[PDB]
Amino acid sequence: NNYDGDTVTFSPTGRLFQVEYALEAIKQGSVTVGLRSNTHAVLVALKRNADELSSYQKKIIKCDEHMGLSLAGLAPDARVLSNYLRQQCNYSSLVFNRKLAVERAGHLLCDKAQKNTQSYGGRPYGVGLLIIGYDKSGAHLLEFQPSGNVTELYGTAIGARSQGAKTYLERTLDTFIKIDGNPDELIKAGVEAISQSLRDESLTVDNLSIAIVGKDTPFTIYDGEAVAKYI
Amino acid sequence: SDPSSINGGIVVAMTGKDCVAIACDLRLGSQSLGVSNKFEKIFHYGHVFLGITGLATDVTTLNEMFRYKTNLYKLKEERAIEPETFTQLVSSSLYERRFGPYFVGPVVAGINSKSGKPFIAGFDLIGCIDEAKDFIVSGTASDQLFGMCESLYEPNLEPEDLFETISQALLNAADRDALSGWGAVVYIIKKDEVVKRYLKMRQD
Amino acid sequence: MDIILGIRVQDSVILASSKAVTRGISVLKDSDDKTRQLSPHTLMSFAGEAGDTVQFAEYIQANIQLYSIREDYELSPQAVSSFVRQELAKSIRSRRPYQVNVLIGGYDKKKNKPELYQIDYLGTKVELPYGAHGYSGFYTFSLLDHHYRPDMTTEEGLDLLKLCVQELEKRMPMDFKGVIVKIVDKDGIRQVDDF
Amino acid sequence: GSRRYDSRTTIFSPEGRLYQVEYALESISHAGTAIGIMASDGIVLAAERKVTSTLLEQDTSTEKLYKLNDKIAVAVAGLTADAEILINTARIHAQNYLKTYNEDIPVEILVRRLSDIKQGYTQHGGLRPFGVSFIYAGYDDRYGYQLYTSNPSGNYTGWKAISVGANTSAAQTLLQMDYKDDMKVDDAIELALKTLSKTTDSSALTYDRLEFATIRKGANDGEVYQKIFKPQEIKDILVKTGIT
Amino acid sequence: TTIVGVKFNNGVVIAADTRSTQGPIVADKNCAKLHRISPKIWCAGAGTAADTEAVTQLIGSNIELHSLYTSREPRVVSALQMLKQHLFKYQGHIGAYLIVAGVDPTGSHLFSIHAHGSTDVGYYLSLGSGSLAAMAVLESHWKQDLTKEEAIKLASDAIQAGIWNDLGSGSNVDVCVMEIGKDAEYLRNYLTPNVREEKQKSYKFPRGTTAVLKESIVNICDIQEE
Amino acid sequence: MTDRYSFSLTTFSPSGKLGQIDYALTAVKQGVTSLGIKATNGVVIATEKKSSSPLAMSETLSKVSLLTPDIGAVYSGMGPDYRVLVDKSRKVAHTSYKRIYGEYPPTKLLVSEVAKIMQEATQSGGVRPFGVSLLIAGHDEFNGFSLYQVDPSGSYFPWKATAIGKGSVAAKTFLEKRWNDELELEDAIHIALLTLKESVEGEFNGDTIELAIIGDENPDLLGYTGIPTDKGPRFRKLTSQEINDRLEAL
Amino acid sequence: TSIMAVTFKDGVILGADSRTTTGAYIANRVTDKLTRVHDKIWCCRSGSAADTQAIADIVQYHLELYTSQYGTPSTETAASVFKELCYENKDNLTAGIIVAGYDDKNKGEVYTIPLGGSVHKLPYAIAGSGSTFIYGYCDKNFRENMSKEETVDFIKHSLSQAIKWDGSSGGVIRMVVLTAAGVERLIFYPDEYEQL
Amino acid sequence: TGYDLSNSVFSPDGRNFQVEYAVKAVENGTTSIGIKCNDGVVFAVEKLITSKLLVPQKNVKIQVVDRHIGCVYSGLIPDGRHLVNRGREEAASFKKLYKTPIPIPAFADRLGQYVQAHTLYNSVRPFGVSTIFGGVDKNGAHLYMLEPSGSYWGYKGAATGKGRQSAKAELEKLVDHHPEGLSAREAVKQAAKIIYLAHEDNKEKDFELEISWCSLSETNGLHKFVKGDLLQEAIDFAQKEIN
Amino acid sequence: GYDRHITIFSPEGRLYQVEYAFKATNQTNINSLAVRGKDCTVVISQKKVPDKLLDPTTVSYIFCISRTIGMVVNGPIPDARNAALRAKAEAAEFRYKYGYDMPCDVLAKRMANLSQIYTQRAYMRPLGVILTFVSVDEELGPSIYKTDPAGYYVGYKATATGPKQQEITTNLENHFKKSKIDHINEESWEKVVEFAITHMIDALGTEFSKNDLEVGVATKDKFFTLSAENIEERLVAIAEQ
Ligand SMILES: [Cl-]
Ligand SMILES: [Mg+2]
Ligand SMILES: [Mg+2]
Ligand SMILES: [Mg+2]
Ligand SMILES: [Mg+2]
Ligand SMILES: [Mg+2]
Ligand SMILES: [Mg+2]
Repeated sequence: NNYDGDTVTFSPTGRLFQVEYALEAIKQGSVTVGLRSNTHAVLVALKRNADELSSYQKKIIKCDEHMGLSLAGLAPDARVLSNYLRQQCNYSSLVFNRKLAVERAGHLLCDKAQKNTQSYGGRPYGVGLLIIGYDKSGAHLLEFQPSGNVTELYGTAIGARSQGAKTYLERTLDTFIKIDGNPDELIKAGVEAISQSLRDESLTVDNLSIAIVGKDTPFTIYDGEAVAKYI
Repeated sequence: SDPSSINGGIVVAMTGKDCVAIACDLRLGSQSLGVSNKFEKIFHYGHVFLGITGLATDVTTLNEMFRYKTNLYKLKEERAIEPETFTQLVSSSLYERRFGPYFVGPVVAGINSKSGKPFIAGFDLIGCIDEAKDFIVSGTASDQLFGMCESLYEPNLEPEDLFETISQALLNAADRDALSGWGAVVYIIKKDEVVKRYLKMRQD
Repeated sequence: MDIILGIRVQDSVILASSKAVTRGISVLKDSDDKTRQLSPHTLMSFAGEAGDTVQFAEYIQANIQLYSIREDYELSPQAVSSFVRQELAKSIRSRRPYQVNVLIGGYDKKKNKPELYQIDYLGTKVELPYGAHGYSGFYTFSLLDHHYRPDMTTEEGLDLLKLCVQELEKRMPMDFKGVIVKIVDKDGIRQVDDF
Repeated sequence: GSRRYDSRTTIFSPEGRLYQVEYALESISHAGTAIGIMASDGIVLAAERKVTSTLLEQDTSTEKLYKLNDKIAVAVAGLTADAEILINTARIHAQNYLKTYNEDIPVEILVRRLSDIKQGYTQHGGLRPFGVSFIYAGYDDRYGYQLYTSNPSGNYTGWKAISVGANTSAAQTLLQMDYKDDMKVDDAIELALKTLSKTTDSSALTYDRLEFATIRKGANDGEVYQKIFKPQEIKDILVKTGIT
Repeated sequence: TTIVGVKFNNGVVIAADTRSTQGPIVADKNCAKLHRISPKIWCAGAGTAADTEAVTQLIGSNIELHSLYTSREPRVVSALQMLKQHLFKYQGHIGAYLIVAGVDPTGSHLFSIHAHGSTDVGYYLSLGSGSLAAMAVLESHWKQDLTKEEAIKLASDAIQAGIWNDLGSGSNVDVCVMEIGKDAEYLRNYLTPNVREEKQKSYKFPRGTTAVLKESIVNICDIQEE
Repeated sequence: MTDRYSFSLTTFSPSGKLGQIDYALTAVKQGVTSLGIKATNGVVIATEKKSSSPLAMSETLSKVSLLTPDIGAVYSGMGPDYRVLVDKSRKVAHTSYKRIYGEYPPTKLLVSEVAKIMQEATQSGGVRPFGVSLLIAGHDEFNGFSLYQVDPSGSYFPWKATAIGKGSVAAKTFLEKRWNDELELEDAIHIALLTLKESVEGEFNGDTIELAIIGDENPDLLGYTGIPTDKGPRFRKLTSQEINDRLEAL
Repeated sequence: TSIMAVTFKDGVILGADSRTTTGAYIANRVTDKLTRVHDKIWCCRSGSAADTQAIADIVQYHLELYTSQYGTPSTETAASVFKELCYENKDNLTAGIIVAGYDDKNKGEVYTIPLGGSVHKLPYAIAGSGSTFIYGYCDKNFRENMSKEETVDFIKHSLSQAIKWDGSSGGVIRMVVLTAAGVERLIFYPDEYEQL
Repeated sequence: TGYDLSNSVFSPDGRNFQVEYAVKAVENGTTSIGIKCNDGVVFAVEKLITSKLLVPQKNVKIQVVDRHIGCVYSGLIPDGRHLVNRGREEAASFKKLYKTPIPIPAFADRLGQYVQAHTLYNSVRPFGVSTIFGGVDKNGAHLYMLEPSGSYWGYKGAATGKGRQSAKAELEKLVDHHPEGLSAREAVKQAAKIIYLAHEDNKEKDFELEISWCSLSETNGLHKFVKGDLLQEAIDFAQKEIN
Repeated sequence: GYDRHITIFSPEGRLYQVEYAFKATNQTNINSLAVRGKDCTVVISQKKVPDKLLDPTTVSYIFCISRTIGMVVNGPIPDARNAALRAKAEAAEFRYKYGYDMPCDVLAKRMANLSQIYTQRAYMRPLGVILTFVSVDEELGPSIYKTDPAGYYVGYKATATGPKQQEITTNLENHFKKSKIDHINEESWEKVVEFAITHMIDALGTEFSKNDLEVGVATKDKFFTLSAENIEERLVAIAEQ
């Protein structure tokens, strides 16, 4: 109300409204689902088009051979944060001959987002990210909020109507975690999860975007007729 | 190579009874080559006179600099700068270029307008003040000038006698220096009149 | 470059400058004009290190032309020469100094007088009846000292200049490929196309 | 953050005016009147000190008329402290020019420089403008005698006769009425003092409430002399012209 | 140059010769080498003459401001610390070699300072080209518990050793005495043992001896009225 | 962090007033009375030592300050603003003058430098004006004795005599009746004490009054002997006893 | 210069000559090379006098500011501050410093910091131009847990020999004793140590 | 009014409302505690299990500084991380210059001055965390707690977050009943109990317990996380006490 | 009304942020007192440990700035420690630059100038503290110099600071009106501390245990704070006469 003019102002109840307004931009964004087993980690994203002539906005970005994310909210902010992740992954490889741990990647994103919430002039990031990756401790899935809060999860979903997919994953938890050494079945569970967040529209060939990383699987994105198999 | 002896030239200043005198040669050269016989090395800001020997570009630059500074001084102080004060200004200005100095040998001469006291001073290229009672010398024939001044000078000379002493000191010193000569000027300075005299000398 | 001469006569200034451009072993050009018009009644000739000469001359030209437009007024030769001296005096204590020597020949329209200024790369300015840079003076000054008169005509100045050039062509080891001669007077700047 | 307290000194009004410039001009309208009159053989600068005291040391005092160099002087209207900042900058510019070209700075070039500085404060920096209006009286060998004025906007113009400060509307009408092109300095001296005597908010115009100056070629042969009048000399010219 | 400093009962004394040179040529025959940092803190300088004068004026200036700021009389240790930290920063390029002496509320002090920024404490010190000649005298005659009169005698004798035996030193002896609970007394030309003898001849010329080409009056006055 | 107040805090109001300067002058008006009187052979500056508590040692609080050996200053208004201005005034006398010309600045030019500092706090980014008016008394060789007032705006005026602060209007009227151009220094001190008594409520003695003069050279205060041209400071602060002696002949 | 620091039962003792030379001229024959950076942390200085004085002054400042905030610093901490200055500015310094101190917890400790800026904790250390001549003597005669009187004799005899052979060393032998009891200064004159 | 809109502004009370509003964010956070024992300190924190999808034991809240200091906080988690990152820089530069690892009181002031600096300007926001931290140094064990204002004190026991009143009461009992002191292994057990008792204020969602400790005898003065059997033993003890 | 939010003049010529900083000074509800002996300067301050979970040894508003200078603060602890750290840095820098220990009054002036800057520069807020500096200065002897958020400072014969400063001030005023001297005529610092505590008891009308007080003592060449047992010995001597 009087305490939402900038990010540097707490409300009387201890709230940061600009951060909450940035959080709101994610809810307006298109749905994207993340889930993993012990061998693989999968991103599924519902891409959004402007109209019938337009292309479908890309949702998934590769950060390294073993790591990448899906976005929901302001796409340019995801480009900035993903670029930063690419650099940090790359710094780790060049300097230490070491693949960046997914947990450490989350810590770096948290701290970068935090600086934008405590300083005058700037603004919070207006995007949410789902980071998947396979490192020395197996498969991983993270959820990034532009408040700075990063959370390691078995499965999750962010964007509009994401609650439906999130409840499904909460039921299916014991099943999909056990899908080891079977990428196609893990993606199926992700496609079935994101389907719980659909209304009116359905998953078409240029609508759906899937990415996977695993034990002997580099981070690879599937679009177009490559995802027709899963429709 | 040595910046203080590329262009050549000399300045000498002397005190007398209720008067000062400052004099200089007129030569500017490029080592062996004589370039100008009209290069005057004495300047004045109000009633304060400044002679400058050494590298000619710096002679010109410093003259323009002290004109600049004494003009602003006058506007703010609402009075002309005095020899004692100007001497400190020259010293300060040279020392601020301690590790990139002007290659010059300045000589201040004048009479304090309030006390009427004759005043002369000399400096090294870096600002060290030599405030002698008798005489100050500078330039490529400074040794020759020291010799001439030391023997010819006597205290409390009248203006017209001082003219003869300083003139003969300059002329004969310049004639023993390859890089000095080609004409000479002598200023005779009294409290409220200044006479400038060009001397006839050998032109080789 | 090599030889640049200047002579101020009764009603004009004459600048003579060599045409040769030598890059070590070969003479690459024999028609080079070592001069720039700074203003309608002010000409500057130049000689020194390669590149620096033209870079400096054109930089000065641009600055004087800028002043001319801003004030709708031509600076006096004295004012132009003082500006040029300061630039060179600034340059000598720079990281990499301009190695350029210049002569500034101008006609002062206010005073109705020709004026010749000699300035070396150190910023050493002198106003002269006749001047030169480098070794040019060593050969020519004895002739100029002898023959020069302040009331000379332009035609007499050119004759005395020819004698100077002939002496240079006789005793100088380098072939400077003749000179381009330009005259600065009340009507402006013109080139003597036959010399 | 800090934005909350920013007055934004360099913005346009909806009408296309610069708020702070307009309000600075309002400030200047309450300052003591300063008048400049240009004649064929010289320039006159006359200015009124603001409600003085009997204990003020007048002979050492200077609030209106300042010397920029030997050829150029200014009359001030507004904040004296602001004027002195600009005056010192102008004095330096004149010296920089003299050092560079070895010739005294032409009047307009100095005026343009100071006016450009004032302009800068209205377009960038977020600082308040200088609450000062100058009358420039000067001489050079190109245009001869010249009068200029500049105000906080950074706009300057040339004049034959001009006033700044208080009652400029009344003052400018009186000058426009009695001024002629073939006028001389001694006549301009009389006009300036007569104009101040009528426009003044004081009961009577006296020597202790005035600063006065003349730029004359009335210097021995082809050269120019600045004369900042002393208290006794202002008292004499007031009697001569028949005001006291 | 010969400069010395000598501690005594109730204070300290410094002394110096009065010859400044340019190579083998004597520029000034009566140079003042005793400089004031503050009223009761004096120093003598050797080496590059401009650097010695410049560094004492700068520290002297800052010392004065420091004294005003703290409402306390300046201390010698402060002058010492400011001098050495300045000189050290410039790594000997400022060629100032100083003997610093003075009195303050802490007591009487005597230090030497070298151009690279090192400092030393002592009861007797000497610096300059005549320092070895002076130190020979100091090592021969110095004792503990010197009186004021004995210290002035010793100091000036040490300068004399430099004057006579060192070619870089000559002319006169300057002395400054800084006693506790007293004003410092600067004794300019305390000794004058080198007055030039009368010349055999007067070299005053007959008027009109010099040939003149042109005469003119120089206008030193401002632009005139009327 | 960073000073993000890069804009002026003093600005022209629609009426043409500079609010913060006027308000600074209002703060000066509330301040304790101080005055200055110029004589033929000296200048006197005086003020009341308004002790905030009797347990406080008022000798440690110097309202009258030496700026140079021949220049002194007193104020009315905010004490802390004065104290820092004195520090800056002392330093600027060295940096912009003594280190250049080898001598102390004349009174008018030091005043000009102080005025410039005060002007800048009236226009620069993120600062308020100084809440003090200064009275600066001094002597120099070519201008003789002088007395200047300096206001928060940066404006300065030379005075024969004046007063600032609490009872300045009444005090200036008192000074107008008493002042003439033939006053000796002792007469000016006498008039100063008379004028200052009117604005003082409580105790009026050498311990509650601070008074200094710019007069003859004091070789006893120089600290050294041997240089004839150096004759000592002209600024001298009167002692508690010296004031009380003149209060008996009051 | 001849300097050394020796740990013993009750703490540590620093020792030094008093000669400072400019070439072959003895500029100061009564120099104090034992300098205090804290109450019971001292150092011996060798190399450039300007450098080692500048370093010591900076260290004293750092340990004073340390003490204001965190209480009394360890001898190790003092040695670390010395090292940091010497190591990081090795290109522009000529300093060989021995650091010696007394804690109650750690007792007597000695650290030597040679030209490079390395640190070496030792039972005793020797340094300076004169130290070269007494490596043999000191190695043969040093024992751990000596008494105060034995350690004074060891240092006195050692520096006596260093002074005897090194022209750059000489004058008086200064010593500073660091124990729980406090800080004791000792001095020994030529007539005493030359006849040893 | 308007005094609470900008940081570093004194209200007419003499208060900084923006700092007090930051405390509200701390009070909104989960419960975290600290217990000073005989030869060390124990830290514990309540981790709210928002969903079944949270991977157990992965989202670690307690952070180590250097190798001997433990830090835990309640409120805005990112602000706590920012503070710990600074702490690590402070501890690194201290050890770089002075060799010895940073003492706990020294470290406490480094955080304190940094948090206090964020109450001096309107261009920054105060920290939305209260941080409980400490460890073992040369002078023994130390426990501290640091508020948004920059205020900090040494503690016998400390608590912050939504269940701080409940926790404080339990800590006060331990101080009274154990004047001679508490052992490290006892403190771990008690820490588990207190977090479980303080969970009544956050009783809607179930939680995960996380404990760490520095102890001279048990961990050689190094910070370590309580894991496996020792953690389960503390959970069992805690679960036994609530029933 | 933004003239009350930042340090600019109100129409009355007042700085409200400075005035409100003075009010923050009493937020701790602690009273401090300082007096001078012959060879010493004593400062006492109330110690209140309201929480049982607090380590009472860490609860302090007295600081050892240098070896010679001590400082007690009246105001919130974060601002107190800000001032303490700065004063320590300034005192150390002074000694390094000028070669002698920073005097108590000079430090006070320096910290007062820093405070003055916060009253003039808008981006910096004043610190909500009153700083009382104590020492036995080598030139001036026993010294008490106090600084406040206005940037004001002055020397004191004795002084008091806190909510009940006026009661303590008047009590001290009345004593020095009797004795007619600028100090406590006493040889040992122990008895000067006993005087300080006795007169605080009389002024406030409250009795003190060993944990209710905090004492700092300045002597020649060192300032030190008393332990609880040192204070207990002091309280026993007071009660026995
Ligand atoms: Cl300060
Ligand atoms: Mg010759
Ligand atoms: Mg010849
Ligand atoms: Mg030339
Ligand atoms: Mg070195
Ligand atoms: Mg030997
Ligand atoms: Mg502020």
